[PDB]
Amino acid sequence: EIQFLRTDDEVVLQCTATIHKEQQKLCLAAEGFGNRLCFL
Amino acid sequence: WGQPFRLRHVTTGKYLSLMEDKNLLLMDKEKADVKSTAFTFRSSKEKLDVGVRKEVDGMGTSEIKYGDSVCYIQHVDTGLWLTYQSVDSIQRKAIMHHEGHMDDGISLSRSQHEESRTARVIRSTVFLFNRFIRGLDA
Repeated sequence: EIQFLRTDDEVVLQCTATIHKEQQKLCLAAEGFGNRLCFL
Repeated sequence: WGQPFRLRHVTTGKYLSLMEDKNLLLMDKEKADVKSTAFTFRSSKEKLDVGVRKEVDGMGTSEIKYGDSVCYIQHVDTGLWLTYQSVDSIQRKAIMHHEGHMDDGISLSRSQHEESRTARVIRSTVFLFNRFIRGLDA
């Protein structure tokens, strides 16, 4: 049965990048203490 | 029970691994392989394998309980049960043996969020400051 997203749920944001014809899954990451910027 | 997982040391950033010499040694993130770094919990010491099970999508069932339950750590590939060297703060060295000892049960206690956050701030700071000291030395 199909599941739905709701509030207070914990998730990760995933993006796909194909560098030189190679699939790579990347997740949005950040180290909120001392580095406000986000990376992958 | 029997779920493969990795164990990370919070304040050092390294994963519990078994070297080829049959000894536990924390080793780095960039070289942390599933073969070297994978451990499981089993209900008791019997050698019957958990087998291949279909991995669920969700919580599943609450099986391993904090404190009340008793768990046994096991390396996935080798089947070497985790025990103590029994030789002598105690500094009792920890290795894995084929059968280990009778009192090889380990319970679990959940660290609170404040302690967990502080133990990560410590690791995030000791690395940046070690980077700064090395730049100043150069």
